[PDB]
Amino acid sequence: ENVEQHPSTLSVQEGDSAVIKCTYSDSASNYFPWYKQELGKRPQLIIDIRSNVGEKKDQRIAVTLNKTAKHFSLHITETQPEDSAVYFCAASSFGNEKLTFGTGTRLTIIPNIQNPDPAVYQLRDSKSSDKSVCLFTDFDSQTNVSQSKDSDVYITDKCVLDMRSMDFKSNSAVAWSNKSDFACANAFNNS
Amino acid sequence: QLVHFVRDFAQLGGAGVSQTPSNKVTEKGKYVELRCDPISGHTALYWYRQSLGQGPEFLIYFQGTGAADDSGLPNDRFFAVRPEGSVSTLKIQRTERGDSAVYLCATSALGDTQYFGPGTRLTVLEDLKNVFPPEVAVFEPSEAEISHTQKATLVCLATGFYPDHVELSWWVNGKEVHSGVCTDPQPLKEQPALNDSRYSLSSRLRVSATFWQNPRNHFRCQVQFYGLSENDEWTQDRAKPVTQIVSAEAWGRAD
Amino acid sequence: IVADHVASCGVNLYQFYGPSGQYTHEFDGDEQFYVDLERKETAWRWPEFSKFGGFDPQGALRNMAVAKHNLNIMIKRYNSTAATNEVPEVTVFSKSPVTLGQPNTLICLVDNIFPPVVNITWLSNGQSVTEGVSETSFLSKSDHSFFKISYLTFLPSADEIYDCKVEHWGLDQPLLKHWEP
Amino acid sequence: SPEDFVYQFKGLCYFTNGTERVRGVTRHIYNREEYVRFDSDVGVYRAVTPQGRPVAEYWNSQKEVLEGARASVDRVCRHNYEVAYRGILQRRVEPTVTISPSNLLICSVTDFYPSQIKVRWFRNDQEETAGVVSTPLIRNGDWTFQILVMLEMTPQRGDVYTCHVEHPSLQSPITVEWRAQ
Repeated sequence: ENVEQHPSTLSVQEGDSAVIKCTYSDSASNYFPWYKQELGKRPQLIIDIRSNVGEKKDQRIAVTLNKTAKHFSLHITETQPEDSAVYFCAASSFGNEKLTFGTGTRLTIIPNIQNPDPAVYQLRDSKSSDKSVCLFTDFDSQTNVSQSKDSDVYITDKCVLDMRSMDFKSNSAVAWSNKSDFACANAFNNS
Repeated sequence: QLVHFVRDFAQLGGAGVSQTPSNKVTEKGKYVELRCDPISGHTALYWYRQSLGQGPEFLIYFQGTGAADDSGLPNDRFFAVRPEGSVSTLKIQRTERGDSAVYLCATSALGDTQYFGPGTRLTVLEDLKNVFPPEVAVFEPSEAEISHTQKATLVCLATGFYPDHVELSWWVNGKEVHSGVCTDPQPLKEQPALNDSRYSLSSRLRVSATFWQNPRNHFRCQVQFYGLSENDEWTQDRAKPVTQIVSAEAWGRAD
Repeated sequence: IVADHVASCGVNLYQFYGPSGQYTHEFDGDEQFYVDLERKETAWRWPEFSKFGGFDPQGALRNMAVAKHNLNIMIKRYNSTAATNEVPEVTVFSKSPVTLGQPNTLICLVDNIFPPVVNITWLSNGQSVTEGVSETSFLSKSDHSFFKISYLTFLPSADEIYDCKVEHWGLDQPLLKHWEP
Repeated sequence: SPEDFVYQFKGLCYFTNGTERVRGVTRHIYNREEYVRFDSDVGVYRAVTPQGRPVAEYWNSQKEVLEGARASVDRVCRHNYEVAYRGILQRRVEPTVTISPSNLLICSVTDFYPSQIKVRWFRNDQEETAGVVSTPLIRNGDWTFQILVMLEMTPQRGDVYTCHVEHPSLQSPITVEWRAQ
């Protein structure tokens, strides 16, 4: 008895809808919960549906169930950045209350940056390390940040931060090295 | 087309499901106990196991003190108890590397609707020789950024740790902050070609220029590392890499 | 309670001795199916009813865990009062009118069984019989004792007299209920 | 003789006039003693003995338990009636009717289902009642019943005795004759 889940990964622009589909094998399945799991954390129960009902909505999320086709789905409308997580569907039956889970969907919401102002800055050295650190910040989400092509320089992926009360969000990536010839200007890429 | 039946209820924790610690690192052949503290009054308790990039897989289900279903236990090194129909302990004997996974506890009022705890990651290593705590450094904001944006981004770097699981947090004047913070979702390998590669992690805290410019403001980047305990033997020519917090600090600058 | 029909959809039985358990459904006093707790399998003593729905054996295992748990609690709340052994009542009769050379079935009814632990065997001419023997589960009664029925398919003749042999803690020595054509 | 402690949990479904009227009761039983009951006519748990008081009190406070018990009538009793019991209720097995002298005539009515049975004795087309004794219904345990109805008589030459049987599986009555030989 297995639960099949698609897609395994999914990127959707902030504000657009996200849809995940599952199929299950046992016709006796009568309970269908959905879990949202953040990195380093527990699957959090966000919504569920039972075999006597074809649809259920709660705020931005909806679930549908088609017992005949043994299909069930999760819809997230107007996605927000905090919707980024791995989502799991699951199923159980009257006699067997254990859950069997799908393989998961890593959902990435691409943040919408309102007034991009891409710039590279250099940060003040730490007295406790030989490293110099560059910060690429305030760029549009479509901007490429490629990983290091030099064994002695380290470049991180992009991450978005949110400054509450300022209605402000910004992407950044970090580059660093202890090499003597390391320069922040064009430590990254592009337009 | 299946007949139903009347379910019996188990007769007579906190408000959420707890599991501590978040991480456990150990070597082959040792014994491990994982502990779960249920939601108060929940009669049903489940253990599930979750491997990298996968869904939870069922291990064992208790109704009250009794095992309802243990069909998921991988082998006979795995055994769980729930001696008082509340707290449960999963015991693993003579650990192998393949046992490494996140072990999740879930409890249910009657059995069907299940709430998960935060999980305990078990990392079983070949040996403990490559276990290293992070070094941590904080880098103060660019003057150019302050002047251009009226904001100030501090960067924290945690480097040289193994294995790859740490918890990084930012603290300002005695309180943990979340606003203005973002931490790399994944650590990067310092030597991608090696399986023994130690790891780095960065995080940013962005605050307003006026907040950075107040020299009464105290910032700290804090990294919880999970390693050995005081009781573990250690014979290498370096400090025992125990579970510990490594941190670095900065103070706002008047200018 | 006045009704046209009564079902037990969950006679759940669990006892400290063993320990041991039993799960059955009954309709108007007859057994529809039991769950073999050992094999984790739903079994129909009269396979005709397997056409009347299925049952997931896991539901029984789940209730058995509750039973185990609830029994220990209740042992405490009742100051460890043990079960009183009852005296079972045994009757042997045939299924249909008995004609020599006409294959029949003998029926051993063991009634007022408590606790539900019993040995029921057949004896032809004083010797233990093995073939043609079968048995119900422990069937429930409204006074919470049980009855169990055992069967012996047999060819009636002048050569064979039979006994039903019943062993139970409420009996001093085995009870033999004799039957002959 | 070993100690023993027994636990029984019974889920009962009572049906009248199809499913127009459905009542469910669950019983928790320690040894022979029912300590707590849920009865859908009552709607809450009721302690039956003092040992059942804290049990009933707690469960009545927990809306999840209370609602689970209240839903039982639809999710278990009505559900099972449509899946299995309606079908089982269509089962009909015709009685075999046999007269045998024991002066006493024994009319054996065997292997029938369901239990509703009417048996009358006649002598020369006149019904006998004064000399008639019947057993209660007898459960064979294999989903059939039997019953014996005896007639005290004094046979004269020429007399005809008839056992007259009605049952829901019979469009018309079975009659069997016995003649003074």
